[PDB]
Amino acid sequence: LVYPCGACRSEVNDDQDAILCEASCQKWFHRECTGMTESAYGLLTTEASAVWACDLCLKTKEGSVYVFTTHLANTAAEAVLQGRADSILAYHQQNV
Ligand SMILES: [Zn+2]
Ligand SMILES: [Zn+2]
Repeated sequence: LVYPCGACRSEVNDDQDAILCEASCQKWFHRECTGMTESAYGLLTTEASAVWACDLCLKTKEGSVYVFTTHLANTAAEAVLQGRADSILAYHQQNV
C-alpha cells in the first residue's frame, strides 16, 4: 500500500516520524509537516489512549480516548518536560 502525507502529499515511510489522523480523515502526516515538536511526538505516540486530529479536520470540525490538536500536544509535552504535569493525559484532564 501507499500512504501519502496529508500535508505535503509525498509518501510517508516507516523510517520517518509520522502521525495518523486516525479518528477522522485517515491520513498519515510527516511530523515536520505538522508543526509538532519531537517531545510531543514521542509522548503522544507512546500514549495508546490519546488520538491526534490534523488542522484540516479541526477547521471543519470533522467527526463531531483523549483528543489532541498539534497545539495541545505541544503545550502538554512542554509541561511534562518542565515537570509541571505528570503526563500528557494529566495535562489534558486539567486543561481540557
Ligand atoms: Zn509531509
Ligand atoms: Zn484529519
